[PDB]
Amino acid sequence: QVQLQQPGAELVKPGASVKVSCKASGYTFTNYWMYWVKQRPGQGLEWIGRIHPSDSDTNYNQKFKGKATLTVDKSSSTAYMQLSSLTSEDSAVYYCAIEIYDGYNTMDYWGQGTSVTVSSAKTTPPSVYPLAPNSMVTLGCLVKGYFPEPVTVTWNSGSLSSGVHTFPAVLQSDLYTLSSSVTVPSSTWPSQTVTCNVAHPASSTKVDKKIVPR
Amino acid sequence: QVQLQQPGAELVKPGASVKVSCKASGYTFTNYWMYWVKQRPGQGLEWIGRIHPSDSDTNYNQKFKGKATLTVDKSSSTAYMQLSSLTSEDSAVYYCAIEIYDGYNTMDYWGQGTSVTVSSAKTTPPSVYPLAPGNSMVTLGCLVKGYFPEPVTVTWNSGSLSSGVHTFPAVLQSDLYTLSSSVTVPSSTWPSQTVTCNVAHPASSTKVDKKIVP
Amino acid sequence: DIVMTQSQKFMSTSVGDRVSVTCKASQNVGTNVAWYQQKPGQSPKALIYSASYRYSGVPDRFTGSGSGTDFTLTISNVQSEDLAEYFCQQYNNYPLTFGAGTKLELKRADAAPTVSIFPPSSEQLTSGGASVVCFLNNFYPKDINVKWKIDGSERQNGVLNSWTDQDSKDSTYSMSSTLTLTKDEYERHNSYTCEATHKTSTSPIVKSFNRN
Amino acid sequence: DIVMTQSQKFMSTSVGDRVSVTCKASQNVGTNVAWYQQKPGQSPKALIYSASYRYSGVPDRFTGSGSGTDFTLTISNVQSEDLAEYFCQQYNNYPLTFGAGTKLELKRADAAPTVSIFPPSSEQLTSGGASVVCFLNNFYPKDINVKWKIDGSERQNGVLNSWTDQDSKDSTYSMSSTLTLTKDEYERHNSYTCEATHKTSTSPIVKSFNR
Repeated sequence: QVQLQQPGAELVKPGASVKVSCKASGYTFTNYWMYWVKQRPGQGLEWIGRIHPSDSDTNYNQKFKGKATLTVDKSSSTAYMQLSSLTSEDSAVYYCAIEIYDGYNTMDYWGQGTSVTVSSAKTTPPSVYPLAPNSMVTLGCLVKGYFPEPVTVTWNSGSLSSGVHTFPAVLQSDLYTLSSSVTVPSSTWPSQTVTCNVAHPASSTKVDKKIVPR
Repeated sequence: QVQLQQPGAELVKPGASVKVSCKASGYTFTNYWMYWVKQRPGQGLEWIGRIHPSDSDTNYNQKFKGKATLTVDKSSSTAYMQLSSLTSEDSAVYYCAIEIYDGYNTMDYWGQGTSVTVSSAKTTPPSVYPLAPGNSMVTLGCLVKGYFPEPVTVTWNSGSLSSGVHTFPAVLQSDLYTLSSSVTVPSSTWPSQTVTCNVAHPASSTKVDKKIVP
Repeated sequence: DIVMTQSQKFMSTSVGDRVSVTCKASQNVGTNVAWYQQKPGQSPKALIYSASYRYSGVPDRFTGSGSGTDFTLTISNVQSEDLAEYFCQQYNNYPLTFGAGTKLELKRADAAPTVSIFPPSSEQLTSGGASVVCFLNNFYPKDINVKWKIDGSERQNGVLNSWTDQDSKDSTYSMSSTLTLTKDEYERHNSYTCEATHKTSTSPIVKSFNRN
Repeated sequence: DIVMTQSQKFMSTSVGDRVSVTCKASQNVGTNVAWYQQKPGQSPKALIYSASYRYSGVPDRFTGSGSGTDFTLTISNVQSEDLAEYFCQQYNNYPLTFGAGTKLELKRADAAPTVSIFPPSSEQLTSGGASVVCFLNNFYPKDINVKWKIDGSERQNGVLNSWTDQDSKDSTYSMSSTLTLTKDEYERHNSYTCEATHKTSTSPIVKSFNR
């Protein structure tokens, strides 16, 4: 299966450099243009450039002419986008994408996107807290005080999806905080275990917090 | 002498097609490759293709495979380039060029370049207005206003006055170009001798000689 | 640089009906225009290429039309799953440029919010902090006002509010409000109230707890 | 296709000095590399072929070196007439690809602008329009500010400016500022003024005319 693998987040100090990777698998790496797209927090999509891994032919956007440098490594089937002299404007999610036409259909494949955050602050893993309290009962999960973005939240390893509201993260006093609620039948909780699964890739953190009645 | 004659400008509607000509004289037309180069305003050079007039053998660049079609008319020693379905991306200057090695030296020969402007606006000849002052030196001027499309050639005294001249690039406003040109001459020259601003707009078959009268 | 100007920042319809979004190009691009759909928290998804041709897996409800400068993306039988921001793009001229994006909205009947309050967990109290969380789920319209009261006194600081986008299931909105105090302040008071003012009721919805 | 990257977009030097522009190829092109020069408003002129051989008529001040991937064009005894854009091109593999180009910039001492103002001509006034023109010639550096006043009040709408490239004789810059109004508007007021502000300016250069 065709796959484009990107790291979740990269924290880079102002003025330094970062190199975002895009590992491709499942197809012939040298057959399709590799596109890159920037999306600032809450903004639109911006085209950075494209590179053909066969001969490293590139087409750059003039706005990112000196900023972004696209390379490939064919021994690993990995594409790389290097950003230099980072500023706060360069803090965004960076996607790699390809388009494949096999002679029958045209499919698009996108990486998950790398959240590059340019800041002098250090990484802070989140503090995960259980939110414990008719026919239905609402539970919750408080993911407090982490840096930088992003974090992912699931319930019971993804088995509990309906009735879930995951609220966007808000920056407040240099740290991010989000929450997530889940509403289940009154016979599910507290009879069965309800687990909030939090992942923070920037700090290599995975916390499973049970919603214990107490 | 070896010459390549291209027309000055070509105004073309979006979606239509044009054939840029390159008339060769002074050499054997069928002995040298005829190259074609596209240059968009402000940007650099890109190679379209080449054609050998002896047997019309062609070498196209993929970007212009379905866009540019190269032909030759051996009865007139003229090379043609056909552009189809014109968009704004094709609005540029197009050069024809050859390189001659005679066994002793290597010389390049270029046409003047045909400015292809793909737009829906109409041709408009320029209004040539004089700029006369109301010291040992005196500055005169010439206003070339409201023409379309590019370009216009501005000279002073049919080219006899070339020192102290500043011809400013045209600025586009509401699909009409306007430029100016200044010239500084001794006070013993003007107004005692005639100073004439010669403006040529080949797109409208316009040649206006405007004298600077005190 | 070619500019792609989407006329509307938001387009509104009801479930089952149809919407359309227009995109204006500064210069002619022929038919080399694409459309993208981006749901919250996801990578973009290509819907249309060559102005009118669909990518594999895109339903026929998504229809693109237009040539030259005026392009249109139409979505028929709009469902709550289609809630996203939609972008146009030109790949006729370099640099490739996107539109600003149009977010789809869905009209629906009013809905009163379900409000739930949660005292600070014992885990957080060991850290010296104390956060009271108030969930306001599945209401419409999105406009809502939340006040925090401590023993009757309103606290409009140390509050962190977050709104979800329109729900992909019932087109409602949800809110999370978190009041954070130190553990000392938390133990210096007893009554903690979350007050919600919504259009659906002239009286505020009140969820409270007494630390006692 | 092969990429021919010219790292520097500009190259600063002084007259008589020697400048070097580099061009790196993405793949091995051996010595099948050419260098071109394009002066403003002119067709490109071929300078070097086979990475190091000059076209007929090219002065010996232009030398080229490099084999494989790294190539360099060197201009010795740089002239003010050498102001142009310089492209590298590979012809070892098709399609032929050009570099992005490098613009030669010349350094020099500062120079104040010579400012001349011109009222709308009688010929243009019979057309219904009115354009006031101010020339700011032979100044350096290129940054400059122009402010239009109508009866002592600043006017911003209807002003179109245009800058020349570095002069091929003294390496200075020039700019023209044109204020275009209707004939009725031009006759509703009396005093017209263009104010030039430059690095050399200890006070603005004010040139005015009274209708």
